[PDB]
Amino acid sequence: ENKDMCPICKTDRYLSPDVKFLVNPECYHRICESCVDRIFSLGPAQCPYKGCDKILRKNKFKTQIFDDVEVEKEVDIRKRVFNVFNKTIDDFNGDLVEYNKYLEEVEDIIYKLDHGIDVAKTEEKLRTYEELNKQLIM
Amino acid sequence: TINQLEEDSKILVLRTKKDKTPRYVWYNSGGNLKCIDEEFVKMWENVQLPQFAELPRKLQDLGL
Amino acid sequence: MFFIKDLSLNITLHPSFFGPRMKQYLKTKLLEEVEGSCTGKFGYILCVLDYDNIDIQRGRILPTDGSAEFNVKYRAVVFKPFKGEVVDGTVVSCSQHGFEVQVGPMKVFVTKHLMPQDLTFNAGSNPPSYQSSEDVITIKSRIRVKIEGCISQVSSIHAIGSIKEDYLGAI
Ligand SMILES: [Zn+2]
Ligand SMILES: [Zn+2]
Repeated sequence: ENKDMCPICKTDRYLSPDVKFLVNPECYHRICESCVDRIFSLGPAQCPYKGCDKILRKNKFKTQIFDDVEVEKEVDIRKRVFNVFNKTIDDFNGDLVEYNKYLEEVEDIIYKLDHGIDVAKTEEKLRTYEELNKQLIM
Repeated sequence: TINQLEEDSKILVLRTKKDKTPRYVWYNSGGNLKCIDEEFVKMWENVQLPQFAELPRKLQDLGL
Repeated sequence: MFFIKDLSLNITLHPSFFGPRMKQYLKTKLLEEVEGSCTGKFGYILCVLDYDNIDIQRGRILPTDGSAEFNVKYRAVVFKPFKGEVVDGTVVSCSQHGFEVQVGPMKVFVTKHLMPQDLTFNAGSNPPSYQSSEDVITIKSRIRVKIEGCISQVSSIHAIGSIKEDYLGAI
């Protein structure tokens, strides 16, 4: 929103809002251009976005069309889950129920990764994503 | 009573402490609002202005 | 960076050296005064290529002194550092504000404020090293440095590097 776009310059619209407002994927915080240029030039620390402690990393930012914080994170989580599993047991033989059961397991693991669960099945899915990455190398 | 009726309730005239504030009759609407620091006052007075139609033309370069 | 460029210079010769073999005397002053030096416009001078096809051109005499003026075109390799340049090297001298790293012929200091915060100065050790959370930076260790800025003074080129960002520090 216009009332919150930067922890230092939240309402720069009266002072001509000519810069963008980057959002870090490990922070999900509205950080403007001018303040963040001082940030990653002097080391990778955390942002003080309402007293945040998540360490911001240098570069690897993104422009957003504002899908809140959930659907902005769920779109990259579904895109990261669609590349590791790829089209395994889906259209390899014109399968339908076996393709739907394999896509329901990919959707429920993505729903478990989106909700966070309790970092147990997600850590098991992190091993399964490591299993989906090791099976794509052999 | 002027000191207790601050913020545009008794805009007097603090002439001098030796004059014991030779008061006057005035009242604004907000009056006080003294949270402006004096560092903000000096920077408000250190600005020179391009007069006439220059500052409207520079406002279009600035945004207004 | 190590670059090759055809350059030129003017030589002043003493009149006693005015014999038929003075072209060798021209080659005498060329090697000892150009190679192994530095210039602010070209960098640290390295080696001169082509010892045979060297432009001797002609020779003019200045009105005073009786000496002779020339202009000799050639081909040589120089080393010119730049900004934003990622290099390597080895530490030689250290400090309580960082250390200096020898990069070929040029020694570049890195400030402590251009280092990560977990990197800590070890003072009581001999030599006084720099210990972080995983590495101990001493003298003979090899450290991959990105050059930030440079000083382009004539015949005395200096620079400033850092190892704060990612894929940096020791090699
Ligand atoms: Zn700001
Ligand atoms: Zn954050």
